[PDB]
Amino acid sequence: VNIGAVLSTRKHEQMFREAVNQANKRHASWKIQLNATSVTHKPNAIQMALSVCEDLISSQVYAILVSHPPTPNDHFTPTPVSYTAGFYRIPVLGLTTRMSIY
Amino acid sequence: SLEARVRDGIGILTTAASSMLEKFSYIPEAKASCYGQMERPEVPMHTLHP
Amino acid sequence: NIAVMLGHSHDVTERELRTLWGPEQAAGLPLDVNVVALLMNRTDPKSLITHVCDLMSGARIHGLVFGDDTDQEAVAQMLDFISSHTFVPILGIHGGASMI
Amino acid sequence: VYRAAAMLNMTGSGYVWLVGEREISGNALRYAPDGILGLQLINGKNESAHISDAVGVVAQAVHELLEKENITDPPRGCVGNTNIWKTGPLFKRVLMSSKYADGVTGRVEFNEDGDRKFANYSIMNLQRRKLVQVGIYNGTHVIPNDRKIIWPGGETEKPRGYQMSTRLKIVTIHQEPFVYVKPTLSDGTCKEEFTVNGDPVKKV
Repeated sequence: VNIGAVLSTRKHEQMFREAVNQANKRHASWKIQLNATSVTHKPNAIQMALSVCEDLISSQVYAILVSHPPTPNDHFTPTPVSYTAGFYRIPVLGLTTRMSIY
Repeated sequence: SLEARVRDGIGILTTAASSMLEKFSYIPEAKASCYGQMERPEVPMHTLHP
Repeated sequence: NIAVMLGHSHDVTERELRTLWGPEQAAGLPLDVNVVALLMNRTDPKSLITHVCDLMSGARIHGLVFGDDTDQEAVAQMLDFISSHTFVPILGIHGGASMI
Repeated sequence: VYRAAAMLNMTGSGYVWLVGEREISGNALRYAPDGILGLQLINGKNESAHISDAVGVVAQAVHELLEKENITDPPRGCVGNTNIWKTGPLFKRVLMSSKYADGVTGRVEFNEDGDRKFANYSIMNLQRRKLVQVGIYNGTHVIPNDRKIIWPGGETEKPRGYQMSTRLKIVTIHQEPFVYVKPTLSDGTCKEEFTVNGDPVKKV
């Protein structure tokens, strides 16, 4: 299984790798192991959308986690991922993007 | 059928352009850049909603 | 200016039939117009991005009268996203760009 | 609005203010009367706990998911496919019903609307700059600390919100026997009234 997620920074990517290693210590996955993938944010939303498409979808992910970057409330951090994954039915997980519109 | 729909849409866009010309006498463009633009937010040049 | 997007998934009524005429009519004060139209197929997200960006590159002040035949309603949200950071008007007519 | 309220003498000796999370942060702190109750969230900005809880709940959902009727591979490439995979909403169905007790932030329960239920809040209050904790929220029950809420104006006693303004604007209507209407005196007053038995007649 692949649970690749988009994170704010590389340190968060290493933290995600450590978390998936801990999860694979307490459990198991007999389907292409349980390796994950990471990717950062880009100032252009269109580039972000095409990147998440070509990265997560080509890896055949089962879910994804999205976090708000240190950008001061751009209002458009998780939306491209939400739309791209909403074309399909793959769920997304918001880390800290508290907004009533979502 | 679809022919009437596309005709109506074309007429709507043309009438909006004519109204914009009558109210502004200048129609700007919207072909700056798609990939990696990072130029600027919107401007009130040709907001055709009204 | 003005562009038309089609692709005729079910009915093959397209191409030269709608290519000509357009906004010519008999308007008292018209302007220079064109009915440049393309063709497409079953919608894909990256494909939609590429097609709309190519149309924007090839268009000066054109809008869009895009339509579709897929039953998925996500096309409306994706097209609203496209209209957000492009400032090119679009109108939905058939199929996917019809679930309001 | 804080600047306007400070201008219009809306803070001081009453008028207890109540400010959301996005009202006591950044520039809002510069222009703010004291005594505001700036409600905020405990450990909201931290993400390591959130990441651990999310990966745990995802693993639990997958472990509940593989034992179903049939699961197919998710779509790949997103350029050569058009139809959603059949097991899409099933993943949401199993993920919603995930009371993952294994967590570092508490019992993770997801409301059907898609948000997180049972969130531990934290009351905050500002008294001549700086913030002090006042209570802990555990769900449908608020508890205060032993501290005293310094209200906006220095009054230690809790200011109530009842005045009633003791000034009523009363509306009537011209009628024959009940309430009369006569032209006013040219001087600008009402007088010269006497009852049949002999008494003043009260008029407004």
